[PDB]
Amino acid sequence: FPRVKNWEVGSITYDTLSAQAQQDGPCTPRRCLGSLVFPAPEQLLSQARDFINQYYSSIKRSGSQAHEQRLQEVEAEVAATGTYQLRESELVFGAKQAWRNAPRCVGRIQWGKLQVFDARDCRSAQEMFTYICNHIKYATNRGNLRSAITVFPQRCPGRGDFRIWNSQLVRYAGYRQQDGSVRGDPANVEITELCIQHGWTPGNGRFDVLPLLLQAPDEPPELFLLPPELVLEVPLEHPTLEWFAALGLRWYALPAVSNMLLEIGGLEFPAAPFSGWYMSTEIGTRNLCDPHRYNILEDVAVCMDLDTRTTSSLWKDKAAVEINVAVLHSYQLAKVTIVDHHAATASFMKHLENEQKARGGCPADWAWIVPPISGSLTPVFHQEMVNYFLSPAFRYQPDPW
Amino acid sequence: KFPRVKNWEVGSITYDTLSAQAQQDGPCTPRRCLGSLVFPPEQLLSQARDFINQYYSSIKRSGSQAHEQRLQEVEAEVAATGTYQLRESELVFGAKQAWRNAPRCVGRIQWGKLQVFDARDCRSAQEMFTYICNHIKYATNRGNLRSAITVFPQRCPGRGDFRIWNSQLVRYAGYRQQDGSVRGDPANVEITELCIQHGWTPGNGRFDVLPLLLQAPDEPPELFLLPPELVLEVPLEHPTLEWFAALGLRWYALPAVSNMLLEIGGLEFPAAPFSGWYMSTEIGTRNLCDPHRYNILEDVAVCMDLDTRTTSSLWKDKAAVEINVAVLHSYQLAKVTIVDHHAATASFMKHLENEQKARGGCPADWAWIVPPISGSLTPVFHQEMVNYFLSPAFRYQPDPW
Ligand code: HEM
Ligand code: HEM
Ligand SMILES: Cc1cc(N)nc(CCc2cc(CCN3CCN(C)CC3)cc(F)c2F)c1
Ligand SMILES: Cc1cc(N)nc(CCc2cc(CCN3CCN(C)CC3)cc(F)c2F)c1
Ligand SMILES: C[C@H](O)[C@H](O)[C@H]1CNc2nc(N)[nH]c(=O)c2N1
Ligand SMILES: C[C@H](O)[C@H](O)[C@H]1CNc2nc(N)[nH]c(=O)c2N1
Ligand SMILES: [Cl-]
Ligand SMILES: [Cl-]
Ligand SMILES: [Gd]
Ligand SMILES: [Gd]
Ligand SMILES: [Gd]
Ligand SMILES: [Zn+2]
Repeated sequence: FPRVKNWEVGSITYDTLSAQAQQDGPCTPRRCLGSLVFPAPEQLLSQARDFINQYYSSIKRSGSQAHEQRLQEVEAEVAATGTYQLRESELVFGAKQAWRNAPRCVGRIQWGKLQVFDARDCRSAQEMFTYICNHIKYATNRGNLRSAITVFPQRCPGRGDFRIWNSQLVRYAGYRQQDGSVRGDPANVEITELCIQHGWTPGNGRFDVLPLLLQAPDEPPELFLLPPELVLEVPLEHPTLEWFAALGLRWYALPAVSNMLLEIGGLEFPAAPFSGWYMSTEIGTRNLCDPHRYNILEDVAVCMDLDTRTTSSLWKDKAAVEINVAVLHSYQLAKVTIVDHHAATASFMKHLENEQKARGGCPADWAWIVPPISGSLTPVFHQEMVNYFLSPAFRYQPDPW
Repeated sequence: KFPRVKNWEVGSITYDTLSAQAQQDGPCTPRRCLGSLVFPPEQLLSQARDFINQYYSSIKRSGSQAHEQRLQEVEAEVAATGTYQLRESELVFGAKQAWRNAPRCVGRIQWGKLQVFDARDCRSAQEMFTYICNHIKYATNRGNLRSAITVFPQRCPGRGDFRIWNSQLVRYAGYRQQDGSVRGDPANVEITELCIQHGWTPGNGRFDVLPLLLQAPDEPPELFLLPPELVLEVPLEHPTLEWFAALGLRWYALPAVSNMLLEIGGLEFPAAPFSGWYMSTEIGTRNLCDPHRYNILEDVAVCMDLDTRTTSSLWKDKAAVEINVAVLHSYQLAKVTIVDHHAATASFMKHLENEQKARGGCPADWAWIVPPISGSLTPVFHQEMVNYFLSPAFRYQPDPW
């Protein structure tokens, strides 16, 4: 059992939950690959069996009538159909567990508070679209954001997958330019080109909300424009730098990841978008300051009259902090839920403590948990962490194109 | 079997073929990543052989007369004595390689430029102190710092170790109070109480340079007052925050680590202090702003009239950046070599590309390479890295008590 130390406080725990880590990560005793971004009925049975065990442990019914009955039910379903179906309460529990198990999520103190929309009866991309609109509407909640997941039909033999081709429900277009540059968000050039290829009439702004490309089983993806009133946005301004507003910067309220695969008991839901609310660094540091994203850092620094010709002025660090301030101020001014990196890491520390008492540990990816600015100012920097894969889980999956 | 390594900023891909040589198993398994953890007879011949091979291949003299002949000499030396002595050029080579192989060192672009003082003819702490003093003065060089290592005699059975008890050659004292809390550096309370135990009279200050505890083999440690004119310190002032000087903050010029064991070709050097120059975040972010270190962050923010009542003002971030500005400014004004985290990480990327061409990869500990402020503002943040143990190496070792 790995000993885990907190270096700010000196406290020591042992991550006993790691001994249950099912699927294998990328590291070996020879070499650590922790920094990498991307790391048969009987086996379906044993995964299902383990998850059912988890579920019945959660409802304090381990080794009971209902429990063995369910185990029995699932085996007979797998023998008769090659798969099985989650009860609604198992689906809700499985989606919360997937979030709880997600090692790169710093927002996991909230894991128990997740609204699960069961769209497993979804019949078409049109119906998929309506479920998504209602997810966006519920989660956004006029800026008082609520965490939600909508679970579309599971992967099953004989039919294709439901897929949302967009990486998030709300994403800004990235248009390749006349001089090789990108207008808008360079992370989204690929999905943008797919949208245009699929009949979308592009804009040419920097913050053009993308249409959804929604794929029903064994179907070409179908284009759907999001009702503009469903997409809550936040114009960005800085509390004391009034020129900042003339940047014309915006971000959207709702972070809704739509390209990940939800795995529960060996069942796979390739389409199960989930949303919570932003941590400000995601927007202010990564989305706005990454050189390969909007890349506003130097322009903000020039505007702040910082000395950008020497690194030792820390012009980057100063301009980045003010961009993060602008994000936090703007979302608070718009009354859109947002959490700064200090509050978020502070709640994650309570999560680790809750999880140590609850499960004997907590799978966490230090490199993703530590925020991208002010790392060692947050308490997670000084927390050793054990990274491992537990199921139920959100998994990456290939792009359907 | 050759890890794909991606840079997520430019999109470039390398394969770390050097990882295949990893000797000492690290702490990670396919089951769980422990990458964020701080602290994870004739077998001497197999390491010696490989090291002698490294030396001669590095000088294009593999499979040659001197190579074959040196192989016999070490073979014969171990045969008669059970160990061997490094040739001067080999010791130089091994020290440079151990630095080059240090995965947590961001300044390895400098690995080729290292002054190696050979102290293998040493005995008694008085000789150690002279060697240490020659090192400090050469390394300090009136602020024009020069990388240097002093290699005291190797370990051999029966004979007690040469050990410097201090973690660094320059450390500030840490004093408990009528309330248990620490005056000075809480990182050195242990060695502060040990020096005090060995007949040192404590000061009253927050920046008392500790005395050295030098351990001759099988002899008890011996206190030594460092000559005050040999300990170059930098008073901390801020370029535009006039009141910063009045905080009385100081840091010393020379980061000289004196607790790590140098391993070269199977030989172990428990006393081998190495020094270079500071990266500004080491002082300004970790030493001054860690909560378990000088913990000055709030004091500076109060002086800046920042809103410490809400985390989302990012007062912590703003205060930290100005402390880092004051470190860089103060060292540059004192004309003491220092490097900001942008310059250091940029050079490290250059180092990675060099090592890719030279050796097919580079052991790098992502969590230690990425600086503790403005992580994603540096290129190393977006660079995937592979971490593994190569020899020769700097290794941690137990405290000699
Ligand atoms: C409610 C507030 C939430 C906060 C503050 C939050 C915070 C974060 C942050 C900052 C990341 C880093 C991702 C990146 O840098 O791209 C992340 C990742 C992640 N979050 Fe959370 N999140 C929240 C809600 C949720 C919800 C509701 C779910 C699932 C139901 C979830 C599941 C995940 C997963 C799977 C990742 C992994 C990212 C990846 O591997 O690409 N999060 N979260
Ligand atoms: C010349 C300028 C140098 C710079 C700018 C530099 C920078 C750094 C930094 C920032 C760290 C992080 C460690 C921490 O935060 O505690 C580090 C670690 C390290 N450095 Fe360098 N360093 C330099 C010279 C050297 C030299 C000359 C050697 C050996 C001959 C060396 C060997 C190491 C080792 C072994 C570590 C690992 C520290 C540990 O594991 O605790 N460095 N360096
Ligand atoms: C629900 C939620 C809350 C919140 N606060 N933020 C987010 C966005 C972060 C996020 C991003 C992703 C995409 C990951 N990238 C990695 C780099 N690769 C090149 C492209 C894909 C997946 C998430 F699962 C995820 F959560 C989501
Ligand atoms: C040569 C050089 C250049 C430079 N820029 N910085 C340094 C200091 C970094 C450094 C720090 C350490 C100690 C790290 N932890 C160990 C546990 N302890 C409780 C807290 C501090 C060991 C090094 F071997 C080492 F190198 C050295
Ligand atoms: C190479 C490195 O793994 C990559 O830049 C990671 C580092 N940590 C991260 N952490 C978060 N939260 N999000 C990210 O996208 C990344 N990117
Ligand atoms: C727990 C975590 O690994 C620990 O705080 C590490 C993180 N990264 C670090 N990086 C450097 N350069 N120095 C450190 O002391 C640490 N501490
Ligand atoms: Cl995002
Ligand atoms: Cl230090
Ligand atoms: Gd203003
Ligand atoms: Gd402009
Ligand atoms: Gd004042
Ligand atoms: Zn690992």
